[PDB]
Amino acid sequence: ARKCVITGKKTTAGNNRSHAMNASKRTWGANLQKVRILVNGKPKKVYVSARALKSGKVERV
Amino acid sequence: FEGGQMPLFQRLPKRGFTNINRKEYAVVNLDKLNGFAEGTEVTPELLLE
Amino acid sequence: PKMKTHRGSAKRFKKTGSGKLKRSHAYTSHLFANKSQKQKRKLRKSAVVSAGDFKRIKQMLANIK
RNA sequence: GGCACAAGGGAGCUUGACUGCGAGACCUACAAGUCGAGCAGGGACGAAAGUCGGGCUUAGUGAUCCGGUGGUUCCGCAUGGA
RNA sequence: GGGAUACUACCCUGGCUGUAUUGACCUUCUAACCCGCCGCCCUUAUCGGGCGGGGAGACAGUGUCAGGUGGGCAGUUUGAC
RNA sequence: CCUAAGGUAGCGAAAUUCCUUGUCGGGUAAGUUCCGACCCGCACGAAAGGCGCAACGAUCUGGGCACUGUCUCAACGAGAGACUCGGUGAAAUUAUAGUACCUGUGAAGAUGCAGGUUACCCGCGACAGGACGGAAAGACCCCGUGGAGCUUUACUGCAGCC
RNA sequence: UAGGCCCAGGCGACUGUUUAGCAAAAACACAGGUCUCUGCGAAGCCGUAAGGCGAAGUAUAGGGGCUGACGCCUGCCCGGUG
RNA sequence: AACAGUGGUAGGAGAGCGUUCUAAGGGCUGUGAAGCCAGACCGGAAGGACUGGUGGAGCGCUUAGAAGUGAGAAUGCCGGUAUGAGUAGCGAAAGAGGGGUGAGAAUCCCCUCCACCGAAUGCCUAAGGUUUCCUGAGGAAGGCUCGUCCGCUCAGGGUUAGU
RNA sequence: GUGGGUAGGGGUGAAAUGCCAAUCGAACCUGGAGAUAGCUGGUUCUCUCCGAAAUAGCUUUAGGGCUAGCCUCAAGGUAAG
RNA sequence: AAGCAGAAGAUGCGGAGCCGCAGCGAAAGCGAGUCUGAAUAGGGCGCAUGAGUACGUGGUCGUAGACCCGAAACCAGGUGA
RNA sequence: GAGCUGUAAGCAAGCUUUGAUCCGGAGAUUUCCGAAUGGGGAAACCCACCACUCGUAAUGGAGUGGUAUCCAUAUCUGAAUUCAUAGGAUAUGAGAAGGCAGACCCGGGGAACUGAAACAUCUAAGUACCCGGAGGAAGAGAAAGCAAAUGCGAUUCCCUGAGUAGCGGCGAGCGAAACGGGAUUAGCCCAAACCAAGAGGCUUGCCUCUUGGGGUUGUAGGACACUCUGUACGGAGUUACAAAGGAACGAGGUAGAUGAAGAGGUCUGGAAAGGCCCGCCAUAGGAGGUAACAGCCCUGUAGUCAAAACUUCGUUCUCUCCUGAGUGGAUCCUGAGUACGGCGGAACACGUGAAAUUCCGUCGGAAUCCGGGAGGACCAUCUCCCAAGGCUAAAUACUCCCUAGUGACCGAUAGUGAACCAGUACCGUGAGGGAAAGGUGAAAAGCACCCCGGAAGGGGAGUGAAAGAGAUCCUGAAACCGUGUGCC
Ligand SMILES: [K+]
Ligand SMILES: [K+]
Ligand SMILES: [K+]
Ligand SMILES: [K+]
Ligand SMILES: [K+]
Ligand SMILES: [K+]
Ligand SMILES: [K+]
Ligand SMILES: [Mg+2]
Ligand SMILES: [Mg+2]
Ligand SMILES: [Mg+2]
Ligand SMILES: [Mg+2]
Ligand SMILES: [Mg+2]
Ligand SMILES: [Mg+2]
Ligand SMILES: [Mg+2]
Ligand SMILES: [Mg+2]
Ligand SMILES: [Mg+2]
Ligand SMILES: [Mg+2]
Ligand SMILES: [Mg+2]
Ligand SMILES: [Mg+2]
Ligand SMILES: [Mg+2]
Ligand SMILES: [Mg+2]
Ligand SMILES: [Mg+2]
Ligand SMILES: [Mg+2]
Ligand SMILES: [Mg+2]
Ligand SMILES: [Mg+2]
Ligand SMILES: [Mg+2]
Ligand SMILES: [Mg+2]
Ligand SMILES: [Mg+2]
Ligand SMILES: [Mg+2]
Ligand SMILES: [Mg+2]
Ligand SMILES: [Mg+2]
Ligand SMILES: [Mg+2]
Ligand SMILES: [Mg+2]
Ligand SMILES: [Mg+2]
Ligand SMILES: [Mg+2]
Ligand SMILES: [Mg+2]
Repeated sequence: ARKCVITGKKTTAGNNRSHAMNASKRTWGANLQKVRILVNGKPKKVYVSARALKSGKVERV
Repeated sequence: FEGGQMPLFQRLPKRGFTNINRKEYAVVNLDKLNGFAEGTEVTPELLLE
Repeated sequence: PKMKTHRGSAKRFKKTGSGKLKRSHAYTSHLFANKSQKQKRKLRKSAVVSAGDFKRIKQMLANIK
């Protein structure tokens, strides 16, 4: 799924709000990005959120 | 409800505010003190007991 | 469940010593050009809730001391 | 509906087209609406009595909520402010 | 003449160059990302993955935010005597 | 004068013409229909196509011939029901009913009320005038601050798209 | 057991299709005409996405709108809306 | 006691009857309880007794308490039974007679003739049914009549693959 | 004919809003759910005391509602009607 | 009251809390007064003219389906070619 | 401890004091389907491979065991590609899968009808529903807390605060918390500084990673220095604070045992448990049954006992584990893409509002002890705490089920849909919907025999208290259907 393998950031639900305050359901996506990282010490390319990449601890291969 | 005629409360304006720091005192009139005996020091602790 | 006070009324009325309700006058918000000073002096004072209305709404203020 | 001791016409000075009110009444389901002597403050006119809280009377207006503005010996979420 | 001329001290107007920043824009590049292109391997496999070329490339795609459009769809409104 | 421009060809009382059975001609003894013309096109018209058109049509429309019980105007015969007997045996409906006619009265249209008239008791085969007959809480109309489907330059939104 | 026929007109060219159970028709479809989108990961469509139809096709192809065989034709207006 | 009053819808107020259960007292009942069925009794009403018949083991009374407490109507729900009514209908069609069986025969069996289908109303074989198939026995129900008969009831039995 | 596929804010439609299990302008079943109904129908024993209204005002109000008027019970004033 | 002892009881304990005896004001606050007001004025609301509280029965009301029956519909999850 | 071979009659054949049937504990067996798992499949069926075994000359046939996928562990190989890695093979696994209790709990998604007398903000409601994770409970929890006192001292739940403060087309409505009274109580462990060891990058005297020690807090604590002290004398513990194991004993659960006192007399009666007259027992006058109502007839009850085996709890012992005080203020440590902020939402009773506090997506982005957070915008002062790591029992919620019981609960149209062969019959393609139906008698003593009849059904005779109790068999109302006739 569109869930960050490292931080777990995934889609979350909430409301959209019009000016008249009408509420309708919507989701917030994680900013997931295809990157090569170590998965069990074996470099696989998986989806990681930009935020998890921001640090730099998540090293690309 | 008044059938659609504007209800009384809605016709009238709201008034005032509530003070958070409002103090209420337990009042005692002089007639109440008369119940005690002479020379007694009437404190709130004595009154409450 | 407890009977719930009518909150709109609680903001508008006040119980007097003998249990009457004190209220403000209407027509005291604006358009004061269109009202004589006599009206304004009188509308400025408080009034009591009428007997007819009091019975209709007495229960709305039951929880209020 | 009233008005010719004018409420109609003219002239002098002025701002009562006042502030706090208000016994008691009319009208009225309520909300409102109407009249009011008299009291106090400080004034206009008048020599004084006295009259003046708009207009000869009765239409010319819109609740609450929510905002704007001015004033304020009110409140201010520990305290001083805000 | 309003003001005096040398020279020096400190400054302004205008323009120019350079140093260092600051964006905006222009091209170009390759390593991100993309390939519903080719070759090899996993592998008897028109999927997927790995490797090597090629193309494209800082765009696109996607996330967050914003504006416009939007009866495609949806909830409703559309007076009394 | 106005407009962006003012309808051309063709067709026209038409699946379109209200007035209207338009007027004229034909068809009939008699033709609001039909056919041929005319054109004052209420309110035709050129790809929501215009005007023609052989073939086709359980299409719509008018007229002839053949043919006939469609009709004048009904008659007879056959079979199946009906009818009688033996066997078997429902249903809708139903406030209780010993349930006439006339005029009137009445929530204004009576088997049931009033005043008259008429009527011995019980069935069978038939007809449908009434029981405002049965069936289906009227679909018409109006109302409800009822519903649903649809529309849009109604309001407020959402997807999609830029 | 086995077509009634003829004349004339309207509509649709035609065979075909349609409201199972009140409408078979002039309605739909149709071959033909035209407009428009689409350079291929095509446009369009289904799905949140992956994955698909389009298409194992490639502008003489594919999608969408309108018209509806054939014959003769299809005039004027780009101000408004797209 | 006197005087006066006493129609009534919506509605307000009062006093009661009755049903089920509980408590406490006091009883009834196999010498017959409750229920049911009669009757010509009693009370102002809701209602309550008494007697007899049926019934065959539970039930009143007094005071108080608690409620699933009172039905004639809701095109009410369920059950039972009526009316229509001995009425409609008995579901396309050729049967007749002679024997047999039997408690009983238009209807079952056999015989004869006749009649109908015969591009089917014949033969085979699907899907589907699932024992309906065969033999013997039966006539409660089912069979739109009847029934000795049946695709029904009761007993048995019956389906054989290297192709 | 057989075996399959498309499912309801959907499918399928040579298009009739047609068809999707005798149901279709939005299938059927269960649940929210005893939806809501200012509307219609129904609301069960008896007697006694008293006994209306069908009006005014306001109302997205008019066959609904609210206040007043008119009824009833209780307590006061009392004799004011 | 919860709670702790106790027969699923009565009861005992439990004084936190609740209502009333003081009201007036929007409030600071003052207090048989208080608010308005410049005011020992007038007026409003109060006091003098005082009874509340706990429990039970009954009437009515609020929130619950709320006296009973009745929609056409809406939504959610499924079942059907 | 004397009969038994179920309902369930019947016939048949048998078993049992050498102890059956029956009751309880623990084992064995347990076809096929089902997560179903060797493969397939239209569940309950079909077809295989590998070992071993039966059988045949052999094929064909049969029995037992193994053979799913994922995950974990070990081993062997290792592509494109050189080392490698991916991948593949083998072995080892009481690892996972699925179900449900229609409940309770924590989360992911999340309506509409309805209310507002319309309706969109709002309400209904974070409800119904779908999905995931679980546990016997779950969640929360040991202060960056509540407060404003000569303060309190984790969390949870009950009472109260209070329908208050507040929120709100300030409409309909929504609605706290703290203090106070109670139930229950319980606290702990890491990260970092530092020490020791070891290893790889040598980044080259530095660094990272890995082990053990150390250490856990706020008017600061710890490291680090100083002393004092223990090293088990003593303390704790498997419910947190480390983690398993074993005994002895006690009290229970899962069958049972024992257990007082009248056939008292007499009266009806089919039958006494009833009536009348007398007794007696009682730590037993609960209850059911017995031919009408039983403390003394039966099973029982009160009371006192009982377990080969399995199981629950408790207490001791064994066992296991374990140092904690004071003084320093040189330096060092005290949780970073974190806190927090903008933008978009959500949760807080609190609808963006003056909006503190908490959570999510996106982007930006601190201080770090001279530090940091909160006290409802925000600043200053003061007060109280020390976030960005984890664990933690009890009080609480719920009941499908087990045991024992209770009811001013129902008594066959009631009470569960279901008292009865009921989720059945029937209806539907399916999801699904969904009934009706209790009573002979005390005992079958269930009508021998005779008569009419083919039988059914009757009439006698018998049984019985009663057959007008004869199988839809207690009672037997009304509608409705008949027969006879007193009056018309
Ligand atoms: K719409
Ligand atoms: K007959
Ligand atoms: K008559
Ligand atoms: K009639
Ligand atoms: K008797
Ligand atoms: K399906
Ligand atoms: K009964
Ligand atoms: Mg709505
Ligand atoms: Mg109207
Ligand atoms: Mg043109
Ligand atoms: Mg046209
Ligand atoms: Mg055109
Ligand atoms: Mg045309
Ligand atoms: Mg007849
Ligand atoms: Mg008349
Ligand atoms: Mg008449
Ligand atoms: Mg009607
Ligand atoms: Mg045609
Ligand atoms: Mg045709
Ligand atoms: Mg039709
Ligand atoms: Mg037809
Ligand atoms: Mg066309
Ligand atoms: Mg009742
Ligand atoms: Mg008849
Ligand atoms: Mg026949
Ligand atoms: Mg046969
Ligand atoms: Mg028969
Ligand atoms: Mg259908
Ligand atoms: Mg609801
Ligand atoms: Mg209005
Ligand atoms: Mg509403
Ligand atoms: Mg014994
Ligand atoms: Mg004994
Ligand atoms: Mg007996
Ligand atoms: Mg029942
Ligand atoms: Mg009996």
